[PDB]
Amino acid sequence: MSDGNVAWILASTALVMLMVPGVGFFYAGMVRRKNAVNMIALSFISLIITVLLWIFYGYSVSFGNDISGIIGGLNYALLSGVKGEDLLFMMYQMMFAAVTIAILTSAIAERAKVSSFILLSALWLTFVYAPFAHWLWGGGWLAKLGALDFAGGMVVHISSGFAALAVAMTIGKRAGFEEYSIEPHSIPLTLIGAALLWFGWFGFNGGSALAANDVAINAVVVTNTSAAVAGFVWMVIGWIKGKPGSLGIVSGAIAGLAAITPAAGFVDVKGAIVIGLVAGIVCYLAMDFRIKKKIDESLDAWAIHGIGGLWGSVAVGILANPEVNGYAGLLFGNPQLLVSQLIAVASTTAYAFLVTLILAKAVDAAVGLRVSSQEEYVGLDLSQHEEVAYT
Amino acid sequence: MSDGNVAWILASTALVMLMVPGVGFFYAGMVRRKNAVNMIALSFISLIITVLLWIFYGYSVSFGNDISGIIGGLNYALLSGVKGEDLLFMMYQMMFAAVTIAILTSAIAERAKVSSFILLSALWLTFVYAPFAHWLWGGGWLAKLGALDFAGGMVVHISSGFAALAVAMTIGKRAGFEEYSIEPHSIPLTLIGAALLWFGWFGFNGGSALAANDVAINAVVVTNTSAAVAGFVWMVIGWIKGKPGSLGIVSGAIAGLAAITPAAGFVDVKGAIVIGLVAGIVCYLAMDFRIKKKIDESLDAWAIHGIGGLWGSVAVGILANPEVNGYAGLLFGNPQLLVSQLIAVASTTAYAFLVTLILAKAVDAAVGLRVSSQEEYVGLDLSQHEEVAYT
Amino acid sequence: MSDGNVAWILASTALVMLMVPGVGFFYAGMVRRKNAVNMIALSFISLIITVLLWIFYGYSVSFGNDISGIIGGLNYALLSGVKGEDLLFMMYQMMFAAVTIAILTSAIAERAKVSSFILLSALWLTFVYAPFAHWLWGGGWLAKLGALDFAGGMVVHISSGFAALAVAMTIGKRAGFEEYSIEPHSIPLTLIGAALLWFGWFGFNGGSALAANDVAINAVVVTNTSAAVAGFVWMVIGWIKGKPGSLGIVSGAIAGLAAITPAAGFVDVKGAIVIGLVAGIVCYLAMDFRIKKKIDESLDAWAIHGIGGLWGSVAVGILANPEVNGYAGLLFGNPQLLVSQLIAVASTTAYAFLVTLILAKAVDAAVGLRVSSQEEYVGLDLSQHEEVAYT
Repeated sequence: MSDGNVAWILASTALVMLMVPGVGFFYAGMVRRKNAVNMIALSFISLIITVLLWIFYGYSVSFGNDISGIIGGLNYALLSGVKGEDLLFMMYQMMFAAVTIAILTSAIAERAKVSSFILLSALWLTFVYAPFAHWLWGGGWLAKLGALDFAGGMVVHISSGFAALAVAMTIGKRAGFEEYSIEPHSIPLTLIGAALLWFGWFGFNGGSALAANDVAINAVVVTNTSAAVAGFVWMVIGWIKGKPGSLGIVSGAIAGLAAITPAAGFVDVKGAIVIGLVAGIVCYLAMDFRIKKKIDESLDAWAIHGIGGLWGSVAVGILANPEVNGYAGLLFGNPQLLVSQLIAVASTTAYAFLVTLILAKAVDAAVGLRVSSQEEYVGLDLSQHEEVAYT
Repeated sequence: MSDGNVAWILASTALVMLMVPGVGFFYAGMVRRKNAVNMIALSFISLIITVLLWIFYGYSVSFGNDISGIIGGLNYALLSGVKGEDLLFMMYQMMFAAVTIAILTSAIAERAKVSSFILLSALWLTFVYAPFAHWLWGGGWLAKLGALDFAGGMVVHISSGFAALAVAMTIGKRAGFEEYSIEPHSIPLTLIGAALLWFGWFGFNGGSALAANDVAINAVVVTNTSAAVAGFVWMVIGWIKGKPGSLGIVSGAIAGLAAITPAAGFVDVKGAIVIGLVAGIVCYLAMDFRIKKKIDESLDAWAIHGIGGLWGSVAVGILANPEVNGYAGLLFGNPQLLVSQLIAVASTTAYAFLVTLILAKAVDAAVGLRVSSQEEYVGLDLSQHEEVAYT
Repeated sequence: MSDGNVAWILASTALVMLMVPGVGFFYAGMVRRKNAVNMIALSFISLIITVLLWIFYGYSVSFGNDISGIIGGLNYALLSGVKGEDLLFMMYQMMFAAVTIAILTSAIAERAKVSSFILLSALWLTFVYAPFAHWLWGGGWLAKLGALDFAGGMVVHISSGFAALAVAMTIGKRAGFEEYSIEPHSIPLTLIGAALLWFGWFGFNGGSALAANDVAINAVVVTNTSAAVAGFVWMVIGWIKGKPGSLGIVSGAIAGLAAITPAAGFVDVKGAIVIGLVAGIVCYLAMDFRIKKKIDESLDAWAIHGIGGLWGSVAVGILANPEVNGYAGLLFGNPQLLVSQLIAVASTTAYAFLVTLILAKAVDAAVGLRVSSQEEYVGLDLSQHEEVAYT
């Protein structure tokens, strides 16, 4: 099977798995001390829950026999009939789902019942993630329309980003969100998370070529390029508005990483530079706007991943370079690829937001998403885990 | 030599090396602030000491010319006559030894002299680890009886687990262990360690196939499966007894990882599910029991690794699937494989505990294992390292 | 292109990238709480700035058309004409530059303007790093004289080490540096950085063979060997002078890693043992000496990397083993290789120090390197980033 290709994907799988707790640390540092354990714990639970549902039926529903082009069958339930390289693909994809669910916890920071999060996550993975993966990567209707998504601009970033906006609107603002600002309890912990996310993204984008080839190498080059450019943009914006906070710098880098994800294997370094530059700008504007609208989409999964994934996914249809990986976008003579991307971006953006809204409200009505006021006050570490982060 | 296979093992080696300080962080977060540096430092010392002894003679004593089937000769001392792929195997195995020694520090948490730990570790590596590795992986008597151990269920987990129980009983309870409970100074630091251990285990179990092949891929699938199931079990037990603490969740995942280690390359996903489920249950019962017996085996190396490695090693003889890697267990028609495992588990469990007990007491008599009461009071960071963790 | 070789280098690239924030954490734990974010932020900025300059022209100036043997042309600007494996080489080398710049931040700990650091870094990368890389690795004059540098003993360690000494002397001592000692705010954070640096060094030295072969395997064996020996030396020195602090242990390991870097692919285990042992000793003496001279080269980039890289680079000419990788040093009959190393070490050491001194003073005159006294007092987290590390 080419030991080298299996070697690279085995490693890329480990790298993406690390990104799950990586998201947890990234977010934990931005919430209050009394919620530090909860924020981290949520990412580990996201991993555990995803592994189980994925092998049980999540993998099958995503990449199984296509039915009407919107979802897969159950022929791969419990991995029945999944062997050889399919098992490695299954494993690799499993981690994309896990990271997606973790990114989503941004919207429930500091005020959700763990049990309700588990319920909603299982429903979301089933009715939003699996479908998306199938549409684009499982021979679904979007792939048929000619839409592309190299590493998850829509499957992972738009889905979690817009799903996060809907959840934030359903669960409500944290107490004191509008009156007083919430200070990050540990920026260093967040920076450790940021380091693990940049590192693991080598496997996220670089492993999506499913081989140690020229496409993987290109994906690694443009991924670092877009991250650097977008991170630089936020640094400049920071100086323009005051001082360059470290949170802004890494948030900018992640915007660049999310935007380049859908295009990593189709664009050149110059295209990567444009994607990162625009990503840095549009994502910053999105953050300021949701803040102005007073929406407590806490850790900006929407502004960074949602908007970052949206731009990047559209950018594919504009900048795809034929000399890089065969596909050509608008600027390279093919207006058709741009239309496929817009259809894909429009579909996934609307479904993610609207279906998540339905799922959130449903769970809220069935069991209640938010913790009591007193638990929010004492913190979820004590309330939901009976633990104290630091002594 | 197949660049792909060397690529995967070179990477798996780096991954296992990371697990050494990973254990240090995992444990450091569970002890008091005044002992944080000591707990971490012990894992780095474990690495440094292991590298030196291994190249000097540890590697040879483990995989050198067999003498009577219980130990290897000195033909590989100072790596004399070790080249090519043997050097990569030597390097990879070196890290398993290091992680094993680090896991063991669980038993001396907060009250051991660093010098004595170094002395005991060198003796243990020599008279317990090297022998075990040789018996099972160096063509020793256990391998001859037909016993199997894919990634270290006995060599690494039973050995450190039961060695930890003996050391805990020899060194004694921490001051105030029985009167008052010791609070973890930093659960987030422990969660960072847990993230690094799960990540590195991709190289631990996945690299034991010694190639980027279908066995490695299978090992990676079942390893994540068992971890998820056992982690889920502890989460449920947590809710049943109160709230799901994050420590319980990751401790459960590690139980699953330790239990699947001896079987990662021989069982299927369904077998992995049973191993993880039982691992979660038996390891939790073991923790409650050693606690009830008031044994201060501090960070539960015994309950998690000892008992987890024991079950998993026996499970190999029950669930090994011929279609996975040729070997068949009791449930697949071969009762012979189960008997080989029981003999191997019975031998390694008794030797680890009894020989470690002799070694611990010997070192205790020769130099004294435990620090003075005043040093235990002020903490080992100041007392043994003249350092203060946080300012 | 051999999927296995691309696999190993793709992974080695991710590993070296992780070392950049790794340096940040390593250093952050050693400075005061009020400067924790600044120290970490500097490493992320080092990464972002390096990625941009490298693709823009840094890569070309280092490995482009040679002009007079001292620098490369601009034929590779914006990666023009860089494809296939050259892109992977470009990516891999990019990270060496980033780590080098991060190591350098040792000299400006707690008192530099971020803007000035960015300016100086861009100038340094242009006039010191690019030249060095070209001289030794880009077919420059030093490579022509027969000088060798396997993974960066001179390109990365001597350059940052001596550049750090010059910068420290230009920017001046931190307030209270001579009167009172600065306590590390978080040794555990530093130990997390040390763990990431040891881990990533598998890709640093092991990936420099540019293939998953016997040279990579050898590099990995001797790299861990030298680290262990030098780390052991500092532990012993620690006990001789009091107690073995964890900072001393990991600082010793890093000295061993820096010293073995230039020789990783040319020496045997016995040579690695000598290099690590001497590295441990000479680097400790260098630290004590710069301290005695009251030079506030804060986090000892000079004593560890500068002196460690110098010894190691010279050691190559003494211990290179023909049976390992063809090259032979003085002890193996070839006095010629030693002379090439001394010329290379003498040139890079003098240029790094003198040119950096010119660059530092120039930037200081143009914009001012040091922050105001009040900003140094309140801390750079607030002053330069308007952030507070912990709440």
